[PDB]
Amino acid sequence: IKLMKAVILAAGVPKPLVRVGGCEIILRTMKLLSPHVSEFIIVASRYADDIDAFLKDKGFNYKIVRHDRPEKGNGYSLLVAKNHVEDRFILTMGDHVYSQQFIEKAVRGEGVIADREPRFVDIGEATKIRVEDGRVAKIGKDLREFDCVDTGFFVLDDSIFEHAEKLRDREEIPLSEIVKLARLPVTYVDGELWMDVD
Amino acid sequence: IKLMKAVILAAGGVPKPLVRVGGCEIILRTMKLLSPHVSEFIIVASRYADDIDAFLKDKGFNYKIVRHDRPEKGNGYSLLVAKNHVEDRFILTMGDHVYSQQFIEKAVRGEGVIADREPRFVDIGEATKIRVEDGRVAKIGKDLREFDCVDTGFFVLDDSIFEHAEKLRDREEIPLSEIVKLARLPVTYVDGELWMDVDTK
Repeated sequence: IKLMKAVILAAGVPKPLVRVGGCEIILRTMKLLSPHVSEFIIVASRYADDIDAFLKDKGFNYKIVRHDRPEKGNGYSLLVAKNHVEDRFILTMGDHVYSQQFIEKAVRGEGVIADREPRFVDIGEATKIRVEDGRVAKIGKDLREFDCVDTGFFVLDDSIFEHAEKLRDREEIPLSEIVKLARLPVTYVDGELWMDVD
Repeated sequence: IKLMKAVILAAGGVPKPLVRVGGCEIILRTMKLLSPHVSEFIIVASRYADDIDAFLKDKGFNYKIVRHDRPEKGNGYSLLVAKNHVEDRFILTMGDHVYSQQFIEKAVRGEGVIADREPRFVDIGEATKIRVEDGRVAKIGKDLREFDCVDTGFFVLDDSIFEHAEKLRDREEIPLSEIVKLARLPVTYVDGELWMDVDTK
């Protein structure tokens, strides 16, 4: 799997700086992604200065991209990262914890990384996915019919911005809405250790 | 392993026991996993006692909130405050720690401090470490230079713990690790299972 940029959504103590097992959430993700990543694009808002200060002495090649609309959602944060990426790129959440085993499989994937065997997360509370012909048909926390769970990890193409731009003029831009509109391919990474902190 | 009471230390924005990890509050995950082994939960709380009580009311568990107004005294004081709510062998756990079912199943069958010789998730450098001598705690702390295992924050205690905890009552801060050391607690190994602490500093 060739080197690519990794976009970390850290906008809207900040959640990326919460320590899980003695290590900040964002630091765990960056350490695990670093052998596969040329540059980290960290999209942040109010805590951009706090994250930048934390990361300064860490030894990673990173850029903080700031916006002023945390209320516009994760889909808006992806649109703000458009000019900082080209071709295939990793997209992840700054509030999710992933194991090395999860990361090693996920970086080799395409589209949304989905879990058919969630071992840690509560299925009822999780963002669910209904798959049709290896692509996202339905996505949401309240799906009644579903086959897998959204892990908040993605391997995206520049073609994602074509779908995200269609929602550019809306009040809230949910990332799940872009995923559905793009009919994103699904890659299964089953039963590996991953969890969200909220 | 016979039914016993479980003491959850939840004293000293959003309180740590109410932080959601994988869509479930930390304290709720621990209680759900402990519930088949536990007769009553004794939750030691301070500032957020009302918030925890209100959260737990509709959950279906048999629990009692034990309050104190000294969170600055530490976890060692929180355990001393639980003395009159327990008799004989009881479980002691932290409200900021996440444990798996596999961890809990082995941990409830243990004695003294549950320690991990193979930590798979937690950062060893940041963890509370333990140096063991003849199956008992010889040294304990976050800055040990010589150690063989990591403190999981899970314990199976006897009423004899209060005899050691009482010795430190007129102290400014009562660290739980200091009581553990003074008691020369036996160690039970639960290796490489899923467990982690949630903190900020």
